[PDB]
Amino acid sequence: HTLVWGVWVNGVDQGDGRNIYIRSPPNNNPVKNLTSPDMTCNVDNRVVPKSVPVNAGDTLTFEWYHNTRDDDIIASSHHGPIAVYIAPAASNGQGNVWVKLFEDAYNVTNSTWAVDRLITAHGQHSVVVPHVAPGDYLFRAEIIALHEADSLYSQNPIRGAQFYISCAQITINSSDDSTPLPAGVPFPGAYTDSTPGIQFNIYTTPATSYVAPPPSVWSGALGGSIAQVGDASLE
Ligand SMILES: *[C@@H]1O[C@H](CO)[C@@H](O)[C@H](O)[C@H]1NC(C)=O
Ligand SMILES: [Cl-]
Ligand SMILES: [Cl-]
Ligand SMILES: [Cl-]
Ligand SMILES: [Cl-]
Ligand SMILES: [Cl-]
Ligand SMILES: [Cl-]
Ligand SMILES: [Cl-]
Ligand SMILES: [Cu+2]
Repeated sequence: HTLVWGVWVNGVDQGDGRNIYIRSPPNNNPVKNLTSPDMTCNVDNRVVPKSVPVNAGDTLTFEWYHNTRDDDIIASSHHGPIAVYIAPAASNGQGNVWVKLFEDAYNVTNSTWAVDRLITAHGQHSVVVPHVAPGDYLFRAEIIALHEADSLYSQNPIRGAQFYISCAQITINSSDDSTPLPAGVPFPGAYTDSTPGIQFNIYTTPATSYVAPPPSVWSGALGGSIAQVGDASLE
């Protein structure tokens, strides 16, 4: 159970984004139904009044939280991967539009899942804004918690992989559009019951064997990481 509080750009807090520039759902409950429209931008997908201005090469940092800002972030039981996608705002997330900018699942040398590291990072994980066409975008951050993903939701609706999905309205101002945005995938649609990484048993299978759901990260993606960039408590 987790939600996005807001974002930072180049290490500078853009302020509380909830229902402002984040298309916030009313609570931190997971989405589980892979075929639901809720998979796109969670259960209250609508245009919110602000969109965060950025330029290509900027560092865009999502900040997540559990109940209050900079708390325990997400329950440590929720081991799983983290991905970030982008689509043009004109789509409203419909169609084959989502392009993957970041993937992190399991890190063998630290023996930590992405979620484990997110907690350590005070909820913060980042992407570098790519050289796409200037305009309005949705950046869709997705945490998948696997602690009940030995079952499929389609078969047993009280279990299944849990998706914490958040869409930020982002305006890209300065960019040379030298890596124009390619073909992406649909949500809902990309993840099905057979997709690698959707059904997995974290209690018996080694994490080193885990493969995250495709698609793979776009070659045009400029970077990213799970790591605290800013100290919320200083505000
Ligand atoms: C999953 O979502 C689909 C698409 O909206 C819907 O038809 C189906 O009833 C949902 N499953 C459950 C258990 O609600
Ligand atoms: Cl509810
Ligand atoms: Cl659901
Ligand atoms: Cl605005
Ligand atoms: Cl708070
Ligand atoms: Cl960190
Ligand atoms: Cl540029
Ligand atoms: Cl980064
Ligand atoms: Cu939860």
